Amino acid sequence: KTKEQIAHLKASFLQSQFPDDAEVYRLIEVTGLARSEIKKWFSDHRYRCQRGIVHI
Amino acid sequence: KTKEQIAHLKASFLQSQFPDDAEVYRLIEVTGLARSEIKKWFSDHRYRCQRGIVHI
Repeated sequence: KTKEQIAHLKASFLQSQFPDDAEVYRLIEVTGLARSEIKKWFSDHRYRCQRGIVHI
Repeated sequence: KTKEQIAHLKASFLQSQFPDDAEVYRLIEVTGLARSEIKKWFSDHRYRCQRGIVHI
């Protein structure tokens, strides 16, 4: 697989790890968590997800 | 943090790791990879992601 097509797969795979603020709002109203609470969670899970992908 | 809250965050985070076949269509026409080749890549990267999240 070329670097290009791998770039497209990651882009697509990672979309929902960077929620837009409509999605963050949606999360606030279903979770009751603070915006920054939600943000910290996502950032942390991205870090762990990527460390999973890189190690394997 | 409750199990309910974590469920909403997880459901959101994992969204784009299960591309619907409009998304996969978009990937075919942007990567030239087969439907099955795209599915195997995602599944593999779902596994690596979750192991990262589970073990870190």
